[PDB]
Amino acid sequence: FKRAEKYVKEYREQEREKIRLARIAKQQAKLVFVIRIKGINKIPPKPRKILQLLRLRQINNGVFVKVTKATAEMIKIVEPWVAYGYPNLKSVRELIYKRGYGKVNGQRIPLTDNAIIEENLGKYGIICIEDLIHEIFTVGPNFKQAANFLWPFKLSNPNGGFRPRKFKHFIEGGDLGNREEHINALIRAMN
Amino acid sequence: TYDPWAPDPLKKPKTLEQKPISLAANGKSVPAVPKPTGGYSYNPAFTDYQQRLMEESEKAIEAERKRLQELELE
Amino acid sequence: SKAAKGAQAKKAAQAALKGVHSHKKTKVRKSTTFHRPKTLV
Amino acid sequence: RKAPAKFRPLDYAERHGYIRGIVKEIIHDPGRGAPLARVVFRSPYKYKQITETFIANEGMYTGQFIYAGKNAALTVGNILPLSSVPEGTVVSNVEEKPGDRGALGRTSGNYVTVVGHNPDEGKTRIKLPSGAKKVVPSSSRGMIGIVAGGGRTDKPLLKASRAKHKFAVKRNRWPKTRGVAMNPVDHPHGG
Amino acid sequence: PKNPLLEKRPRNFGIGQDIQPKRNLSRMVKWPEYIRLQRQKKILRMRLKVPPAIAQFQYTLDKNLAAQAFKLLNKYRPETKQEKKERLLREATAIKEGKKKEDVSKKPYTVKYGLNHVVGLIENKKASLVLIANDVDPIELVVFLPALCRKMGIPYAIIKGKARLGTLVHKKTAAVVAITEVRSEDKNELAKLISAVKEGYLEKVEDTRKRWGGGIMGFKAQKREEKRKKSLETA
Amino acid sequence: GALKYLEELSKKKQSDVVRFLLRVRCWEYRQLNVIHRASRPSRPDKARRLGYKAKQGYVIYRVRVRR
Amino acid sequence: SQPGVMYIARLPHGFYEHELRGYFSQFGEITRLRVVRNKKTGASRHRAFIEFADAEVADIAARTMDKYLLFGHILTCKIVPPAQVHPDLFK
Amino acid sequence: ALEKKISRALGRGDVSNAARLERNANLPEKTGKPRYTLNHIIRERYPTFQDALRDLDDCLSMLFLFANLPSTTAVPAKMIARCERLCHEFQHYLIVTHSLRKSFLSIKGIYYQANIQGEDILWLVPYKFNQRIVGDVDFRIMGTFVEFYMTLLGFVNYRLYTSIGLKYPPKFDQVKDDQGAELAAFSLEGLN
RNA sequence: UUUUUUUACUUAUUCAAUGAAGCGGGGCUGGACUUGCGUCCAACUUCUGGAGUUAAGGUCC
Repeated sequence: FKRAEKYVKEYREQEREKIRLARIAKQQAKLVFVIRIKGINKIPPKPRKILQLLRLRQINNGVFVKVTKATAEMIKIVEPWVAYGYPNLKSVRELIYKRGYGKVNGQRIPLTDNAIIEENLGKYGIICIEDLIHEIFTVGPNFKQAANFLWPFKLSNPNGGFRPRKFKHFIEGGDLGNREEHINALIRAMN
Repeated sequence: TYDPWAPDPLKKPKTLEQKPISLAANGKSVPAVPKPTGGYSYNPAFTDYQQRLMEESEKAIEAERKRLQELELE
Repeated sequence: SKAAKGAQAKKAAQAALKGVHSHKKTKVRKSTTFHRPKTLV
Repeated sequence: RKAPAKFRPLDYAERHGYIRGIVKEIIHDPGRGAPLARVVFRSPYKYKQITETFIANEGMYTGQFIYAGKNAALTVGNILPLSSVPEGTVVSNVEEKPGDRGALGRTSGNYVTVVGHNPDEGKTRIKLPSGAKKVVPSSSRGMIGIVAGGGRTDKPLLKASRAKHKFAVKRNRWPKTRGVAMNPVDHPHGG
Repeated sequence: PKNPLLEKRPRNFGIGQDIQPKRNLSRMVKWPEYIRLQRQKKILRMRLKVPPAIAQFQYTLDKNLAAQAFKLLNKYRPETKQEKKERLLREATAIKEGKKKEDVSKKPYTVKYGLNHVVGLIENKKASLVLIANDVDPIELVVFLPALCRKMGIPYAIIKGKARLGTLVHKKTAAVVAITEVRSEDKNELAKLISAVKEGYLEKVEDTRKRWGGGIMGFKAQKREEKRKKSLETA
Repeated sequence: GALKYLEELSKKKQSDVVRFLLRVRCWEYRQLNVIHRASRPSRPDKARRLGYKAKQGYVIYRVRVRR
Repeated sequence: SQPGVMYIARLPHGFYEHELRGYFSQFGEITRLRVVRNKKTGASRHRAFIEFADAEVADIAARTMDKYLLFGHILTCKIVPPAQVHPDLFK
Repeated sequence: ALEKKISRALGRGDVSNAARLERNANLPEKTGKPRYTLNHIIRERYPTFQDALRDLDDCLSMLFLFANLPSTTAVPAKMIARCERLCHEFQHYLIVTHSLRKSFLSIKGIYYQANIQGEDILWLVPYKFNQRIVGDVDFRIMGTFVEFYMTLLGFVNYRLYTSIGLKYPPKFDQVKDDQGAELAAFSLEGLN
């Protein structure tokens, strides 16, 4: 059963999202880490499509994004469903070394050796995990290829270890906008 | 701080001082980290590599022979 | 059916007025004997 | 004496079908003029089998199968509710109420005769050994036949010792002193 | 392909056949005496005729109105020990610098609770809304309270959970709570809740509160009476 | 507070509500043991005027005697 | 059999045609629904008529939803009698 | 019992009381340390520092393995960071005392042999790659082993630093650590 | 509104039995009558002084 208050709340959420998206559309290179968090249950088609291209379907999925004008517009569009910021070298290194998976043959392959990187990105001069880290962190010419090779990171929920807060989501919605260097606390807690 | 090495049973029982069971066939205590031989090197000598290759090859031959024998019996 | 429509209306009214937590689990007991439970000593 | 002479407790098997038992021993019960029969039934709820003690009807023998229940046949030794027998049938150990495991017609050579049935109110009219007429619920049980050991009282006891042997295990007051042989302080007949 | 040596051995659970399986026998469990007593107490209260002053406590707020009432009332929970200690520290500092405690402490707006306190508030008409728990034992403590609120013109509602009211007032249980005054940013919400209570509980229970309760038959007695009425109608 | 109302209501022992409560409580106390501990007084105003306090160290025991 | 018309008033901002249909389809099948709106601006006037196919289904929905406190509004849910139903109500 | 009290506070809606009682739980996800203190157990299980130095092979292999693992519920991320910190402190002691003797590059990892107070200590470190947590191991019992070994290595590090007259724990620079200093984020200076 | 009579009921009270095991009401199947489908009545073991207990199996993972 669905409540009438749920229906009214969903309409007001959609009207607020429509007003915000219309304002963004009327208004019209760094590295950011973006984590999908829980937000509004009903998502408009344009934020849904932006999550499609950003590979942020499941909760606690993390991706690396090069900051351009188009990507900044996409991030501003999907701000109510993401937590994003500037990752440091320790965060990038730990993410790639501990939760690093590549997409070869459409399959998820853990980065257990430099040979996978050599046969998947060796045409771009990337022959090792450290070359991949260098491309991601310095945002090189082949950042798109490196980030597309990297599978979205599956980050863990720290609340699962404690029984009284077992169902609680780690990142609560509401703190919109860039977290800047404070995304590294979330990455350190969840990685 | 705390710097160690410097009615409740304040002494441990000798059953605790008894050594643990070893699963090795000779009954002796296996080291926690065994000493690696030359055949396990990433760039090993030719003699050690050939010795390891010969041992694993004859083991594989024996295993496949036994497997085919049991398949024929079945 | 008319009875099915009436039952659906009753179910919707009950869910609106009292909620959706209508059911409860009870222990299956294969014996008629109740033992005092063992607690911490 | 080891056990009282009672029917099985009125359970589901006797209420709806029949359960078979086997007569193992026919034994002498001290203080009772009638023999007892040890009958073993199965437990319908566990692997162990149950030993019962019945008053033995005449014609019962060791190794004989007997049947207790609503759907049991009309044979000597079988235990049936009174609604399951026709008029004119004599029975032993007839329950006064369904479930008290036998009250009427228990001594040697005695029985209870089913005079009639009132099926509307579920009652049965029976004739007792004293000649009395009684009405019992039709679900009351009884064992088909006459209690064994009949004709016991025909033989004269002939001896004070035989009377003493009879009453020593029966606990009855023996010898009996007449009240007229007593003093006026001992008996109202005294003097 | 399956092994030909595997065999099906069905069991027959008819009378005189194989041993019965282990079924759920919870309906016939020999319960402990305290469980049996509390269940039979509930059943006896269902069986007897309940006078209307007790029977009116079977009508409570529904889920939506109870949730709205608690949504308002959770903004007005009383002071905790830590909050009171901090307030007393601020007042002590103000006294030390030579200012009154009312200079640094504002007027509080809390949920009024405690049975004698709330009864006095109702008698002096200071209470604007009264919520009475439906499960007070002994019931004589709150049996007169609907009549008192009706005589003094106070809106009241019977609500489920003295433990639920205890969560409001930082106790294990609370027999009754009352709202006298709220803040100006919640005056409209308080007026709307009072009007919702008046229109959706009191008018709906205006006639049922005067009726006798209980008098319900058991399952087997109900089936026996239905069979008897069917037999009488057929014959 | 409410204890004045409780005293006035306890005066009316032949009223319908008090008779119903007496009947159900008589059945319950007959089901319980001859002497048993009560968690709280069943007549709080009567206990309070006889000297009971809701303080650690005051207990209530219920007892039935053959009349 | 006979359809039943429910008149609902004091609607809050957000309880419009889609939400009303989705909510009351849980109670029963809805054949017609309309929200009283002004033609000048298109805004709702906090009133609606929902005619279900089934009369006591409509009665049950009205009795359930009457005096429901929803977003600071106390809903009004009455049953329009078949004698007083406008033949051009659901145009 | 404390977890029951926290559940009661959360169920009643006392968020401040729940947080205050949760501060007494000493959760590893918050502290980086084991939930239960094993300091008294360490002395009982190693009567002598020589016994501890003889168990250092298993201790160092386990901790150097777990410093490269992802965060789980058994071993949280702050625990893994503390394991890495202890391994770095031990490596700094080995550097300043020149106790490292042999190193080997095998097909399974890097073997290190050091000599501390006349005892030969050999431990195996994985290559820096993604490590596979397979289902054939009992990972939670491995986590309990990790808690014990991290408790042991803390005391061993303190004893060695005090023996060579250095303050313990060494100064740690979080800014350089977040920039990626690893071993370089430690500053070693003498005692008093 | 009350007094008498009988005439039902169950919840007080009383009795009995059991290891508190199959009660009450429906469903399925079969048989009878009935109206042209409602009742009631039945499911299950009877040549033999054997044996019967740790679920076989089916189907989704």
